[PDB]
Amino acid sequence: TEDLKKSVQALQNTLTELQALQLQTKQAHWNVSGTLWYTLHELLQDHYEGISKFADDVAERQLSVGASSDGRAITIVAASRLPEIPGGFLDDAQVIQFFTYQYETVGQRIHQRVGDVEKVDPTTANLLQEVEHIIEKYQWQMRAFLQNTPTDPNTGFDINNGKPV
Amino acid sequence: TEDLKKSVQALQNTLTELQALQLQTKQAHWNVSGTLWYTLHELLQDHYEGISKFADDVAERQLSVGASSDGRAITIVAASRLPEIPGGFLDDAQVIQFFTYQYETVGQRIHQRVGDVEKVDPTTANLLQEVEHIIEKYQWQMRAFLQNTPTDPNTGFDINNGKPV
Amino acid sequence: TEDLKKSVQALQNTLTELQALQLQTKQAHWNVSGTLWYTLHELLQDHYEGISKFADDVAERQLSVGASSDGRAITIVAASRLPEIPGGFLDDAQVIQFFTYQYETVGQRIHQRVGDVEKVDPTTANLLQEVEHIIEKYQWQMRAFLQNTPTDPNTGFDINNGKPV
Amino acid sequence: TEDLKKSVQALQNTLTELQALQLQTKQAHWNVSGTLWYTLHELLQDHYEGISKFADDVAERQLSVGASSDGRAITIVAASRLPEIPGGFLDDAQVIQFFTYQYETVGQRIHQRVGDVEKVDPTTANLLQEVEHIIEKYQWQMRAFLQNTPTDPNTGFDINNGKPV
Amino acid sequence: TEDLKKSVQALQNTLTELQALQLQTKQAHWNVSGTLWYTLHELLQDHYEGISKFADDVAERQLSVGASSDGRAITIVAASRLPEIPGGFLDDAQVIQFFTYQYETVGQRIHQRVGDVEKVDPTTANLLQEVEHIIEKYQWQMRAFLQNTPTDPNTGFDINNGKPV
Amino acid sequence: TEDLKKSVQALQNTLTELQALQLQTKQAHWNVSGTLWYTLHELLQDHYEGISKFADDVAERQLSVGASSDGRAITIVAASRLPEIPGGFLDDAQVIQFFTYQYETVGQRIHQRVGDVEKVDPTTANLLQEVEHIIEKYQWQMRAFLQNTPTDPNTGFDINNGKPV
Amino acid sequence: TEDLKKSVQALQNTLTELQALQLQTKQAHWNVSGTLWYTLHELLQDHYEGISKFADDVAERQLSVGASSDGRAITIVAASRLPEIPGGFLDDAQVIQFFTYQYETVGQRIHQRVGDVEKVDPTTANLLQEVEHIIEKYQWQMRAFLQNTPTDPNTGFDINNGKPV
Amino acid sequence: TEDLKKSVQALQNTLTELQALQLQTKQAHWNVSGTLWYTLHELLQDHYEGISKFADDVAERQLSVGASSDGRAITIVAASRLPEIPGGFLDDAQVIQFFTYQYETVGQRIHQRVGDVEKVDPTTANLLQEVEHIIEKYQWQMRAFLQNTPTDPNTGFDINNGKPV
Amino acid sequence: TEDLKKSVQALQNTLTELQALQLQTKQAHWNVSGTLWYTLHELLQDHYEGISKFADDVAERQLSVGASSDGRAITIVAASRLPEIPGGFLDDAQVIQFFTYQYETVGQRIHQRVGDVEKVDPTTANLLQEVEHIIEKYQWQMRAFLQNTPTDPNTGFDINNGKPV
Amino acid sequence: TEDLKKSVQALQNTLTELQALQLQTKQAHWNVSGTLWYTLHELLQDHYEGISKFADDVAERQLSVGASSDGRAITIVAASRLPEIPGGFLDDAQVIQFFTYQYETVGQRIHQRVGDVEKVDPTTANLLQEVEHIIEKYQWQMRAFLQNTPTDPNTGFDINNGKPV
Amino acid sequence: TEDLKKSVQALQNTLTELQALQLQTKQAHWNVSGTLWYTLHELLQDHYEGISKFADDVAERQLSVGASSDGRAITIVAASRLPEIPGGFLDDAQVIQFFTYQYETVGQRIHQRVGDVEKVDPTTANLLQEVEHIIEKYQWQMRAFLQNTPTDPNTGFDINNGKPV
Amino acid sequence: TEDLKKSVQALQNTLTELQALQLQTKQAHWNVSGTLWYTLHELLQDHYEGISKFADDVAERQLSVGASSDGRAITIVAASRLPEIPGGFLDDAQVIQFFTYQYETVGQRIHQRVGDVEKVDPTTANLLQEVEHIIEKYQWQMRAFLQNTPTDPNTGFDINNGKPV
Ligand SMILES: [Ca+2]
Ligand SMILES: [Ca+2]
Ligand SMILES: [Ca+2]
Ligand SMILES: [Ca+2]
Ligand SMILES: [Ca+2]
Ligand SMILES: [Ca+2]
Ligand SMILES: [Ca+2]
Ligand SMILES: [Ca+2]
Ligand SMILES: [Ca+2]
Ligand SMILES: [Ca+2]
Ligand SMILES: [Ca+2]
Ligand SMILES: [Ca+2]
Ligand SMILES: [Ca+2]
Ligand SMILES: [Ca+2]
Ligand SMILES: [Ca+2]
Ligand SMILES: [Ca+2]
Ligand SMILES: [Ca+2]
Ligand SMILES: [Ca+2]
Ligand SMILES: [Ca+2]
Ligand SMILES: [Ca+2]
Ligand SMILES: [Ca+2]
Ligand SMILES: [Ca+2]
Ligand SMILES: [Ca+2]
Ligand SMILES: [Ca+2]
Ligand SMILES: [Fe+3]
Ligand SMILES: [Fe+3]
Ligand SMILES: [Fe+3]
Ligand SMILES: [Fe+3]
Ligand SMILES: [Fe+3]
Ligand SMILES: [Fe+3]
Ligand SMILES: [Fe+3]
Ligand SMILES: [Fe+3]
Ligand SMILES: [Fe+3]
Ligand SMILES: [Fe+3]
Ligand SMILES: [Fe+3]
Ligand SMILES: [Fe+3]
Ligand SMILES: [Fe+3]
Ligand SMILES: [Fe+3]
Ligand SMILES: [Fe+3]
Ligand SMILES: [Fe+3]
Ligand SMILES: [Fe+3]
Ligand SMILES: [Fe+3]
Ligand SMILES: [Fe+3]
Ligand SMILES: [Fe+3]
Ligand SMILES: [Fe+3]
Ligand SMILES: [Fe+3]
Ligand SMILES: [Fe+3]
Ligand SMILES: [Fe+3]
Ligand SMILES: [Fe+3]
Ligand SMILES: [Fe+3]
Ligand SMILES: [Fe+3]
Ligand SMILES: [Fe+3]
Ligand SMILES: [Fe+3]
Ligand SMILES: [Fe+3]
Ligand SMILES: [Fe+3]
Ligand SMILES: [Fe+3]
Repeated sequence: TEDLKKSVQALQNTLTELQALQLQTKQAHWNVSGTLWYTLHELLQDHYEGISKFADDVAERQLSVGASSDGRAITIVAASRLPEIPGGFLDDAQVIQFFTYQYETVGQRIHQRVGDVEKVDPTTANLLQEVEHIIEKYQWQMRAFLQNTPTDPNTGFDINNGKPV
Repeated sequence: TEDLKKSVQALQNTLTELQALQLQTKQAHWNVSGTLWYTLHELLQDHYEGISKFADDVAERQLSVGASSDGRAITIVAASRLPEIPGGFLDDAQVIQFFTYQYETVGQRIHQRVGDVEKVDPTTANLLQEVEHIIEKYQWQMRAFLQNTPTDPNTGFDINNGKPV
Repeated sequence: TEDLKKSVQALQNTLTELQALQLQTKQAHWNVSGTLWYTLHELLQDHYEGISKFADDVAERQLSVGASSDGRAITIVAASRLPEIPGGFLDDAQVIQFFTYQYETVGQRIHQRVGDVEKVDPTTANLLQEVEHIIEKYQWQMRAFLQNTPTDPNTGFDINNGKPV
Repeated sequence: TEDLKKSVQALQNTLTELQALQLQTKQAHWNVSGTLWYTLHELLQDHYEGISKFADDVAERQLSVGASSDGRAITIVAASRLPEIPGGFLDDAQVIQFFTYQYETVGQRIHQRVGDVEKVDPTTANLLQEVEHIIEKYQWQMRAFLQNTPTDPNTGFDINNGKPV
Repeated sequence: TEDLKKSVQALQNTLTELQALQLQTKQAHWNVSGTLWYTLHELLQDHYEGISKFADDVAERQLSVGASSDGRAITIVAASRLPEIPGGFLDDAQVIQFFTYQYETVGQRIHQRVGDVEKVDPTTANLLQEVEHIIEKYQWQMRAFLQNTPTDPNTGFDINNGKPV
Repeated sequence: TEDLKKSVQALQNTLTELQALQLQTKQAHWNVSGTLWYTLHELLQDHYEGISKFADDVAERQLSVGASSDGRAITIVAASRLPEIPGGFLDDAQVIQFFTYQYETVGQRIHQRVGDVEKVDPTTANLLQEVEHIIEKYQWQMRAFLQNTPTDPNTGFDINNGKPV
Repeated sequence: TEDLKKSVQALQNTLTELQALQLQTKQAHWNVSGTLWYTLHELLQDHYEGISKFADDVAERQLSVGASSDGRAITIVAASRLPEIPGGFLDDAQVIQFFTYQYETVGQRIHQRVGDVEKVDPTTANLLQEVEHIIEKYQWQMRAFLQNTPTDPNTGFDINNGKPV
Repeated sequence: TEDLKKSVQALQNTLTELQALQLQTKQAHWNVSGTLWYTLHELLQDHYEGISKFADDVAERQLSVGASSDGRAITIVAASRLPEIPGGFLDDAQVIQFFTYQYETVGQRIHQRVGDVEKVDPTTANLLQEVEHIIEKYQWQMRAFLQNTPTDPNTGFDINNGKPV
Repeated sequence: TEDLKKSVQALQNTLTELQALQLQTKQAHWNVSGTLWYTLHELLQDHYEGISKFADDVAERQLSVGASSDGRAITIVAASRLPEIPGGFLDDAQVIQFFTYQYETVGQRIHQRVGDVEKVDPTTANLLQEVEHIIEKYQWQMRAFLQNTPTDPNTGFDINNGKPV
Repeated sequence: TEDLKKSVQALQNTLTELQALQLQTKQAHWNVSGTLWYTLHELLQDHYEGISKFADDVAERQLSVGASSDGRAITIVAASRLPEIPGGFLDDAQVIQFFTYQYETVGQRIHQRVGDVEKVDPTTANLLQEVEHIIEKYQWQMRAFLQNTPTDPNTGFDINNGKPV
Repeated sequence: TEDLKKSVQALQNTLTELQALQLQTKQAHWNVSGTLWYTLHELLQDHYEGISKFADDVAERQLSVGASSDGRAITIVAASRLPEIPGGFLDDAQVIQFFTYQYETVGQRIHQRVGDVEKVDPTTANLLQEVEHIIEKYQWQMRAFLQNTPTDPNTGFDINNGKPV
Repeated sequence: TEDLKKSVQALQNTLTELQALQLQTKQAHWNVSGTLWYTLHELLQDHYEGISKFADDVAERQLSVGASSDGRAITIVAASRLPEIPGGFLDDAQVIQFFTYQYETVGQRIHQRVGDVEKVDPTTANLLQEVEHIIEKYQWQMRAFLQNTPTDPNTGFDINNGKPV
């Protein structure tokens, strides 16, 4: 009977993480500030759209394997497992640092769910692989702002008041 | 100095209410069940899209009058003022009853914010009028399922196991 | 000289009937109530669009055969030949019953106009056949809500307060 | 209790006037004749589309504030308050004169409804302002054919058989 | 064996007439002059597109009933049966007069072909009815510039140097 | 040599099942009757389109691994393994019951084919997982009409003449 | 009472023939081989789309005149009246030969149904004429690959291993 | 008589300010230089499009209330009331500073015009509120590049040669 | 060093002339009056769009050859070389006369710039040829309203109060 | 005065050649037969569209330099200078041979017109270069069917009854 | 540490193979000759687009797992492992033979990479499965030109100068 | 005979340079890092698309003048004449510096080819002018990141670790 239970756990846990990212990307989209604010405003809206699409796919896969989906605000708050994004005006370097970490953590967790369910539910595993793909792409897109190169360490001093990020 | 403060209060309070409706319409979209489940699945997705558009407009009007916007999950939970939507599978008659009440309550509250800010911030008042317009349309769209007519009281007995809703 | 006169009579009579259906479908679209209100709201808007397209085609065919077209409100009222749709909130079962009858009556009348003009004006007859096609499709779409089947008479008791429609 | 009553009166009266304009613009579209017939055929179809959109918005605002909407042909005829458009072939100069007057009269009446309801129903007032905007634009578009200029009074003699319009 | 022969004759004769109209509408589109030049430039391009579509449909119906289609320039010139459009700059009133006559003549000829083939080839008759429909609409669109009305004979004096057309 | 043979068997068996569903969804689309007829008409057309897309993908994957694809009507009839849909007018409750069962059975069979071929042909397994995903979504969409909830068992009595489905 | 019976017979017989062509064109689309395989792959997909559209129109015309439509696989097999398309890889010359014959036979049969029903049901006759039009166009499109010309008999030897087709 | 005069003054003054912004945003779009040049190139083109749309709406509202609109270059130069944008290559930090100030000043002036005309011309007031909305959004979009945050003052030193902006 | 200088002079001079035409076409679009007002309203908006596109292309070609572009309002006023368009309501005949002259003058000037730069900067010459093409097309489109024909001198008396233009 | 005369001669001569190609490509499109009939049907429709676009551009450039354009059928026949395309069914190899020659001849003639007018009318020369570009591309597209390669002379024996083309 | 190393090796090796196919399909697209040149021109452009899409996806998956991507021309040349496509004009039969082999070889190599990485990186394995799917489809599309059938071996003699391919 | 030879040399040399830029822009798109990585990612994709379009146009112009086109990877490597882009992660300042130089060099070389061929092949010269236009625009778009202004030298210190670029 832990067939359905394992699939549900992986889908529901991924759903809540995506919804948390939905609210955080949108929050950063509105409030990000600094040299890169508009670049990140646009980039975060793209991430928001991709995350939102997969949140709907994950929720409906849960209904498809026969379980209701819990997307309520109390459930997002109850099932954090990750830091909250600060309120107020948000600096561009802070947004980059925040999602570099958040996307990496979410991607790692999905990666393990994939292995957990691939035996009993390869079609769910397939969907979670597609979520992992996009979250890891988004992680790269945040990582690349500070990626070291042969000619420049890209410390971020220029977007962080002269101090490395 | 309560110029900005009055506008911010009206915008932020509306923003949180819209985000609460975002999560509730999406929750009902996934989990609604019964004779009208597909009708409501489609209708709730339309509401979700309209609510989501105005949530972004409200948040950016707040940035435009010079204040950050708080769209975090903890803030949605902290600033409820309305019932939560039940978890689990949701009956069509329950969804109709829930949003008939929720949209009416949200619309009434926006209606009062409009009067509060129209003197100091008519452009914000204009945006909140547009939000009120759509929320009240959505209220009608839920109300109409049970609207009494000369030939039929439309008690809802047929979607509520033989009992009036 | 009754060449033009026969064509004009068939086109003008069809034009007025289409315009009457335009106003009735739109009236039902706004005011329909009950379990099927949203289903019928959507369906009636589709009918409205198809009826409106053919009303313009019929009027311009009348101009093309050399006669002015009378689409005035007084002419719609003067040339009824069919019941009026009730005012006020309209029950879903009442809307279905109303258009099941109205579309059947309009279709039968167009069907006879086709035979009347096919000899002297086959191109007008061709247009009226296309109108008959769509009106008869719409009749089916209303009829199907109450169509008897081997497993269920579909009396409509569920959308008509427990009583067969 | 005259809250709803004042809003309903303003919405319903505007709805009937828009529907009257719907039928008149379409009638003029089919039957207009003369040098400017095609120019006006195209222009009147644009007006028809804008008027039709606002007729639906007005009717659904009426449902949104809790009242049924009366869009029946008998109601258009009963609630005239304006001249009827002539039947038969219509001269271009006659169409221009007719709508120059009709749009001005309708716009003035909406303008007063706006003031009547802005206190109790600013969101309805907002919609009626948008209707007033388009009707007054359309009035200009008809007025401009005969607008006096420094170099030419534009009497219309050229579209009215040598006589000023 | 005169089954195919009757269909071919009707299709080929219609094809050549459409191709003649193709070249004449395009010629008038480029060279028309006067007050209505731009109105007619646009209108004639619309006619050109509709005529061109039916020319392809007629030619392929001929291939479908098993005969090659002759759309060569020498065949258009050889099979005139109608006046040629003048070269040089063309006055707006001259273009209106020309196509009022040409479309009427072409429409009458198609009308008779329809009756000739409807017994042996109703599907070809159906296509020729659709051609007749559009040609007669185009005739109206040219006729309407000079259509007499109760208030104005619309003699065309204003587009023809003070003289009735 | 049973590499190709195992892949072919899984692809061909899935192809025939999809084609059977193609014809059954289309049959139900035309003939469904009752309160939910239009809801199901629309929903079944969506299913038809998704099933049709995957039928083409499955057939071309079979050609891609080097085998011809058998999509003939005799093969659909020969390779049933599932009930036939009744002829005649079909009740809405009967359609829901029929596809709830059919989609579940087809999904289970695809699920096992996935495991059978994932070792020798993971790319075919990947395609069959995508088919399983959509069939299981469609199963949910039919299941949800009768899904039990805390407030309502949703027996279907209202769409099945007073009797539970 | 043989009014409905004659229309039903013509519509149902045409429906089954179209559905048979649906499956055969799709089968040929997947499996066709040789020099012209890709040309025919594309062409057959176009035919498939046109045939599929008319199959839906025919089925819904049957519902519109008040009869259920039988589109089940057993009915396609039971009501053959035409050869089956071979299974396995299909040569380009074989596909051309097959549909040249099949489309001609189907077109001839529809042609007679048109005459049978035109008196009692001209609107159905109109639809069947449109089906005949497209089937006869498709016949030409297959015929043209082997059409004799003054300079070349087009025997097909080049697509049929040196032997005339 | 100062009804029209007050509306005209508010519309014309807004029109000239929008046209001045049109030319300045386009000038900055072409000539902006530095780290943010491409970000601002894109952003300024978006502003240009929104400003251009409202310039046309304002001018046509002026025609709609019965007055000609003055959009000539001499009038833009004559009615400055704001600094001119420098010629030559423009630094990104200079563009941000320039429009942060310009949009704030224009927004404040429109805000007062709204109050001036809302009594006599609420529909004009409504349009000017929509202009104020977009100008204030654009002000935020320029302001955000230098917005102070808890972790970073965003002095702009990085886009202004090491010196705070 | 007069390589860049010759290209810059030709590009900048063309840019200013296009921007002057931008403002003049838009001014005429809003204020044109008389029989042809709507025809010219539409035509002038098309010209405005084409002129605006080439203004951006010319400005960016200037940046591409390494020089900043001066599109400021003071520069348009300073670099007139052509008459200003009158303010106030503008008669249709006056607009036609104005742009007939203005487009001819601008086209002639561009024509000479092309020859000046074709040796040192053929790619700039290529762009200026494309500008010349469109300006000369627009000149024709204004010229054609008064173009003499064999049957009618088209004096414009009908759009100019009985007097030749 | 031979400025205009040289431009007119080059434009008019090109216009007539394009119109001749219009009719010939369309004739070949309908009547082409053989193995490549459908390939050429599609390709010739693409050529037809490109040729038709440039025919309109050439004619309007003629109006733009101040001369009427002669696109009449008699002028196409009078100004041949090239062979006529045969009537009747046309073999694929014959169509390829025909346009290989025709496009080469037309391209060579345009090429010389370009040099003739480039001094006095570089903008016309620019347009004729664009026509030459497309005609020479089309020549390649016909040439390539018989282009010799290291491994195959591509004699065309397979599309020409065993004989080299 | 060979986690990343195994994924990188599989992604980079696939990337280089796709880029090699990009250049080869484009080369064949331009230079292919013979009876099938246009068929292959079109087909190869479709392959080019699909290959190009997956090349970008593979490169960005490499960035997503934390490694730079090497898409330089020297790397394509250095990492051949497959024959080069001949220069000069290319015969249709040669292109078919070339890609039949090349796509098969590339597909086999991707197939093995999938198994190599599926344990440590199932999301990368998922992407490589999608690449394998399209490459194997393209292989079929080239294979089908010479696929043996019961009625015809399809030796290719007709596209290869009388000799089997 | 050096007619074709001069055109071929100019086209082929331009083709190879464009293909080299294709691979370099795509390489920079994937691997660029630092503050401007996303700005350049987007900008480089736009350049890639424009370069790719002109590469196809240049190759097909070569086929149109009768010569095969060499777009093979070995030819790109053999015909360098320009530096290679570094492998590995690429800093934003390095990408800007690289393409500022590369686009300038390519543009200068095309500029000379234009003069070389304009006499014998003005249509090829026309195409190469269009390539020069876009390459020089792209050069500006890279140059502008470091363009000196009156208020800021834009040394790039902020994107290059504190050191001028
Ligand atoms: Ca770093
Ligand atoms: Ca910062
Ligand atoms: Ca009730
Ligand atoms: Ca229920
Ligand atoms: Ca019943
Ligand atoms: Ca009811
Ligand atoms: Ca006047
Ligand atoms: Ca008149
Ligand atoms: Ca008259
Ligand atoms: Ca005239
Ligand atoms: Ca149940
Ligand atoms: Ca039922
Ligand atoms: Ca033959
Ligand atoms: Ca063969
Ligand atoms: Ca700051
Ligand atoms: Ca700077
Ligand atoms: Ca004149
Ligand atoms: Ca005038
Ligand atoms: Ca050869
Ligand atoms: Ca042949
Ligand atoms: Ca073979
Ligand atoms: Ca060959
Ligand atoms: Ca610098
Ligand atoms: Ca850097
Ligand atoms: Fe959903
Ligand atoms: Fe999988
Ligand atoms: Fe936003
Ligand atoms: Fe307001
Ligand atoms: Fe508003
Ligand atoms: Fe508004
Ligand atoms: Fe119309
Ligand atoms: Fe007919
Ligand atoms: Fe018909
Ligand atoms: Fe028809
Ligand atoms: Fe509506
Ligand atoms: Fe308001
Ligand atoms: Fe065609
Ligand atoms: Fe018929
Ligand atoms: Fe397919
Ligand atoms: Fe997989
Ligand atoms: Fe259907
Ligand atoms: Fe008929
Ligand atoms: Fe405008
Ligand atoms: Fe307002
Ligand atoms: Fe630009
Ligand atoms: Fe040039
Ligand atoms: Fe044109
Ligand atoms: Fe040139
Ligand atoms: Fe050019
Ligand atoms: Fe060009
Ligand atoms: Fe990319
Ligand atoms: Fe997988
Ligand atoms: Fe997958
Ligand atoms: Fe997938
Ligand atoms: Fe290409
Ligand atoms: Fe040139």
